[PDB]
Amino acid sequence: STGILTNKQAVARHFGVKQSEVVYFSVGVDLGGYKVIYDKETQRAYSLPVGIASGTTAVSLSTAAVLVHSAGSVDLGSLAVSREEYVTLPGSFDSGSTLNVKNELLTYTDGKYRWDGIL
Amino acid sequence: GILTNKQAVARHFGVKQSEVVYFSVGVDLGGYKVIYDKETQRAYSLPVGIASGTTAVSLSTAAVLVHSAGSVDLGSLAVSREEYVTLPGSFDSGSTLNVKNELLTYTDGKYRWDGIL
Repeated sequence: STGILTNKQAVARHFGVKQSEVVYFSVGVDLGGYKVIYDKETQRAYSLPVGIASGTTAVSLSTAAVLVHSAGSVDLGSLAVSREEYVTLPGSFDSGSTLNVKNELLTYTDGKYRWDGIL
Repeated sequence: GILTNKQAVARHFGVKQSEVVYFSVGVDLGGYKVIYDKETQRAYSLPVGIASGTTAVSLSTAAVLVHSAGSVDLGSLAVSREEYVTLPGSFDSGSTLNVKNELLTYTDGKYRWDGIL
């Protein structure tokens, strides 16, 4: 919609890429040429690995941000970590929380932490 | 207007568009993760655990939020979460700091003011 276009614009400004380089995830969508992917259900965006060929289509995107496509698979959470693209969850260790992605950080009194174990 | 702004703000904090609320007197703060001040055009993560039915009373230029249950300095909360705004200019240009999460750039790095605002 128009809301989809303005959201691509907000996502793009956040990552510093072009509006057109943002793609919403949907089963079967062509992923080639895109730089960032947006999960409309979780409302989280992730940078995409460079090199996805045109013709490569999306298959599934888990809540742990694991993306399966026609040519293979990629953990977008891990990739985001390597790129220091993080989401700082609301609350803290004291308030408790639930982590679902590798790029989520929980704040403790001495700084932030990411979970490297089972999600 | 508001809807596209909630989008921009939500994508900045990594929350859902429906988890962003605008400040206004009386607004219900339950379940929201980020509050937006339309006057100063600044956004702040809200502390967790604000009971449903808790309504906003006032929001100062220093980002001190007063509500039904009590009050919270969103500036300090923002600092605890490393969520800052880097003001335009520098110590050379001079500036005015209004919130605890505002940074002023100097020749050797950035600084936040921990005194009277």
